[PDB]
Amino acid sequence: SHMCDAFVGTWKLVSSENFDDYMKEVGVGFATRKVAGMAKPNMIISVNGDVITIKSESTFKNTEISFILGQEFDEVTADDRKVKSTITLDGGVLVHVQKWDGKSTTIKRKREDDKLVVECVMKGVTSTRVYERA
Ligand SMILES: O=C(O)CCn1nnc(-c2cc(Cl)cc(Cl)c2)n1
Repeated sequence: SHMCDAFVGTWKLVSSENFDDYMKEVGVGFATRKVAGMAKPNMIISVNGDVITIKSESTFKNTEISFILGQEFDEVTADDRKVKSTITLDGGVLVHVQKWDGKSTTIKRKREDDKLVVECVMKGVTSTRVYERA
């Protein structure tokens, strides 16, 4: 109850740093990187009971995940990886781990001031994506 209150809402991407390099490290191909990197998605976060839903709506590829914290699920990513995901809350940060093909990437979502800051890590490469309220 009230676990993700400050995440709930509709958010719009306003800045990105190092996302191309993050995608390269993940293994995303050229054409997907170029088109995906243009997108300015809206991220829509909602909670109903124990179920959290995160939607991403963009000109590249709409996605939607629903999950319970700590409970692994199947996810098809925007770049079409078939991953096994687990999302937990760690000290007020949503921590999303994706596993596929013996690889792993972690996406952290945090509230900072009036922004939602998304940090994506693959090995030594980090990308920071900043969202504001839509
Ligand atoms: O939500 C955000 O801004 C960042 C979290 N995030 N959402 N989508 C992706 C993504 C998309 C593509 Cl096409 C490739 C790869 Cl490796 C990751 N990462």
